[PDB]
Amino acid sequence: KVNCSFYYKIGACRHGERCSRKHVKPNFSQTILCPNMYKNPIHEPNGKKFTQRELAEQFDAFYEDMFCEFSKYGEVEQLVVCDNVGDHLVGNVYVRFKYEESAQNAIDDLNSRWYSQRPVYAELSPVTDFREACCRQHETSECQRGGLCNFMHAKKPSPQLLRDLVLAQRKYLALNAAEE
Amino acid sequence: RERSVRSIEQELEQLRDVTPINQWKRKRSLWDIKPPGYELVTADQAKMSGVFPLP
Ligand SMILES: [Zn+2]
Ligand SMILES: [Zn+2]
Repeated sequence: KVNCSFYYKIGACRHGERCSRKHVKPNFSQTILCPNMYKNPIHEPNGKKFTQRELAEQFDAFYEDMFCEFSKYGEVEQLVVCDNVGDHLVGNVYVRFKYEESAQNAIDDLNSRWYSQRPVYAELSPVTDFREACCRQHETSECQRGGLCNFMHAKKPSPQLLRDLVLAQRKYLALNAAEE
Repeated sequence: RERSVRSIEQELEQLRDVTPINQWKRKRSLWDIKPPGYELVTADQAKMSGVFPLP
């Protein structure tokens, strides 16, 4: 009868449906979750053959592929990719759209699609504030809790790439608004 | 408000050098790539099959 703080704040709970507390999915939201969408190369058979520079380029490519695609459903305000170790968060991709209608259009389309040879899972998410949701250790220092951590470990792309994507979307949005 | 018709104008000329995101060349795009043998299988069928479970 007490709200599950972790489900509502982080959009994910280590207990799943076994949680003693309340998880209710919203029927409308600005935010979606694609659980376990991001597969970090490090944890794959090939993964240790890659240099740090190769890994950074691979992640920028992933982040770009995500942001560009989600933009087609509507204005993207923020995109977060979780690099947590714990099952409830590992590889979670969260997207906050400007409009709730964008989020609904997104999950309906995404749930019929594939990504890198796996079918895509997408749902509306209760998360409203990525600042609250993100692990402040993983930001400031290193978080050393591993799977024990209940907060998002946001993996960030090159700052120049993010600025460029934001600009590209602004242009796209302006060109669309100029159609009337 | 036709005010917005020209807040669009200020936006558009301040971004004249910018490629719109729907024309952005992606380094490595992996959307809609299916494993071999799944030509006749939908995403939902694959999810319901149990072969691609969430952690
Ligand atoms: Zn819970
Ligand atoms: Zn942490």
